[PDB]
Amino acid sequence: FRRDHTSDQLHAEFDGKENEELEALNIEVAVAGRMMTRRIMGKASFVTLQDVGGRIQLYVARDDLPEGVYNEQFKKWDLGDILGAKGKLFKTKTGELSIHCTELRLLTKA
Repeated sequence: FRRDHTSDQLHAEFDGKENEELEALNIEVAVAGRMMTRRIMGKASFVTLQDVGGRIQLYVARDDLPEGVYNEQFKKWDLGDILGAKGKLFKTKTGELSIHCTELRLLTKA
């Protein structure tokens, strides 16, 4: 659980599997850091987050647990501080590596 978190092991694993499966094992990753892109349409949006500057994309969604401290919240992140977060790893094109932004511990760095 670290930063657009760990997965050396699932790319080795996740990569191939069926949904059910993808899940069965599922890791909800993210963490910290910061970024710059939003992909809004009012509610549940898609964002692109990283750290130092080499991002991955997330899926800020208010579909099941219809949270906020969202994409906007994301819009809001600054510095001094930083994010702590988790989204699920899920199907971008096949069923791997994109984040599905759901629970964030987004404030501090420190």
